[PDB]
Amino acid sequence: DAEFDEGFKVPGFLFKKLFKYQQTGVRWLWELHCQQAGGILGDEMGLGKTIQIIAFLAGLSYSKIRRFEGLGPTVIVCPTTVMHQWVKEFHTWWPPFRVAILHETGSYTHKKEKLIRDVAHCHGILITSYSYIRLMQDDISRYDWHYVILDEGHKIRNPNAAVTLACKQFRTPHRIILSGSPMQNNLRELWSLFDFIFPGKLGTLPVFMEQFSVPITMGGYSNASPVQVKTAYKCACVLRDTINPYLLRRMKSDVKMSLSLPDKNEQVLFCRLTDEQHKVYQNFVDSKEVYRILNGEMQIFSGLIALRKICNHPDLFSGEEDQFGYWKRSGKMIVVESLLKIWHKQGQRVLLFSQSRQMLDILEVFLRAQKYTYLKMDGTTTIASRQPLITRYNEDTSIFVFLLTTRVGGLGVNLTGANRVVIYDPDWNPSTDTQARERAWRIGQKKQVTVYRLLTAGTIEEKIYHRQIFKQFLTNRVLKDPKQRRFFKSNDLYELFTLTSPDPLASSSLLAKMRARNHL
Amino acid sequence: PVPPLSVRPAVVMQGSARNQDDLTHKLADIVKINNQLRRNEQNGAAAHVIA
DNA sequence: CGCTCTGCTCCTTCTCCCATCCTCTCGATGGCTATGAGATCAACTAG
DNA sequence: CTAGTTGATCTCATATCAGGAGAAGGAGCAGAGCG
Ligand SMILES: Nc1ncnc2c1ncn2[C@@H]1O[C@H](COP(=O)(O)OP(=O)(O)O)[C@@H](O)[C@H]1O
Ligand code: BEF
Ligand SMILES: [Mg+2]
Repeated sequence: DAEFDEGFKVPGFLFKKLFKYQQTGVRWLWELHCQQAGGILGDEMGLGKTIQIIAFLAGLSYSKIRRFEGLGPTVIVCPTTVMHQWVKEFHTWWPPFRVAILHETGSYTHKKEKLIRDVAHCHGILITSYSYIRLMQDDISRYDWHYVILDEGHKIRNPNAAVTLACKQFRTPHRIILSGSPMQNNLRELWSLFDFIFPGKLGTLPVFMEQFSVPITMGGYSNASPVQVKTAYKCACVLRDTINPYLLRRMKSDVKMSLSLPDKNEQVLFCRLTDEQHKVYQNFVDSKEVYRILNGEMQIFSGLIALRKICNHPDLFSGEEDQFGYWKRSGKMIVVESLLKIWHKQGQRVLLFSQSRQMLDILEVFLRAQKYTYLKMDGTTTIASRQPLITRYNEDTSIFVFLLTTRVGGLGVNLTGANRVVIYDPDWNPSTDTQARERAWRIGQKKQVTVYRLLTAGTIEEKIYHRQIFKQFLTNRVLKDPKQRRFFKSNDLYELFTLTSPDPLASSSLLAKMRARNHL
Repeated sequence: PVPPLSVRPAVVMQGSARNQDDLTHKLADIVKINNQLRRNEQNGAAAHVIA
């Protein structure tokens, strides 16, 4: 057995299975337990956070540490697609646990409140969804749970969503968040996460915003003066120091050499609008509705959505071989058709992502127009069939492409049977696409992976790409280093309706640190 | 106190355009600025902005 | 002997009000405030 | 009983001159006691 500082042992076989960084993570979780703090397992997608959590919980039950003797009744809140993934991982890794699911699919077949009661009174692991946490907080919080692991806990990133207020009703100190992307659009999301794991560290959202968000952000705009850049660097250093004890975030570059992962490519293709797609886009930017948007008369969202549809495919105006969603009318589908042709002859399996359900239907009709065998999983596919679908795709290689929405098909699912992944359409949120692309290059991928991001050149999509590069830079300023290069590629303004087709410290280290911080 | 609909009836014009009362427009302004003030006190805002 | 406490006057706001009932025409009024993905669920529509 | 499809419902997330008349407050101030 492996033994840690006070009384915490993890079984020798369970421990031997882990990697060096995973056992570092099990350690870190248990210092969090000792200090009665929460934290964010921020190791990026695919590194294995389910295994660190399960190993730590198993060593918590196995060590019989002292209210609760060992492990108490814990709740794991996760996206609906991975509840059964969690159950599978628990049953293979630590079978002695009783792992219930709190869902319609579930396995119970009696009153759900009864399930919650029983798990509270027999110290099981209740795996529920964020929707259920919102809906049943009346029952989920009357039982003094021992851990409140939130998987993909960045669903707590809005401090005002009902799910957020619900998840912040657990009285327990041992709050954990699993999210390889615990910052997606801005620092308010980081505050919300840290307000769940440790309410006070970052202050009230007033203080956090004024002290960190306005400074750290205002030093990333292209036009930022040097003084304000230096203020942003200082504030980023302070924020990283403050959140260092409670974030554990390992990347696939400090581990990759120790993990035997295959190579990775991240190409970004700049597709070209077709003449008819260009004509629709030109007539929409020239339309009066856009003019009303630019004057503040009408909401920007309508025009943004229209432009995104146009770059996805002209399904606005549905133009035989002229049925709805014909691939040749969109440049990105021309690129996708060529890529699928080459990859099919290369005997390879592809992972085709899309933000939109309608576009996913168009791509399904397109794939069936080809002879390609496919598999589809969007938010409409019943949850009870999602993990079988994933298992099917991973097991038998006759299935070529896997059609996924980034919201259900991203986010914690293991699809290493896939080898190629193309993100058909960008998202405003960078992390949606980060997780979608990380669905393939995970522990278990035995083949070289390349990710293709399709953007229509000179369209709204390039602007969304610029927005999410800016957001990613703001995120990297406070996750990997505070010395980030200012985003200079654009000013990120409301002229994204234009079509531009191309062609003891001894008081001296302490004082020295103070003079440093203040001189900045 | 926001009055009921009888005190501020939404009269339908010749077509389908429902015209709202002056009280309803004013209550719309009041609710707009009230929500705006609620978020500005809850999230980042300067003291002079709240004022 | 210097402070207080009147209380008188002049000005200044400030606010309220301005007959009853009746007929007709004429012009303006627009107000518009999205979208979609996911989850939940309950009812059929089959098995 | 068992899935599966289909609406409805709800959560969440994406972005930059020809008034008048009276009533109340305030201010300047003259003056009387009086400490
Ligand atoms: N130490 C390990 N030994 C064997 N398999 C592992 C190990 N760590 C992770 N895995 C596998 O890697 C896969 C991806 O890990 P997962 O926990 O889904 O990633 P994430 O950290 O994004 O949740 C899982 O299916 C898991 O079985
Ligand atoms: F964050 Be996921 F589980 F890869
Ligand atoms: Mg996971």
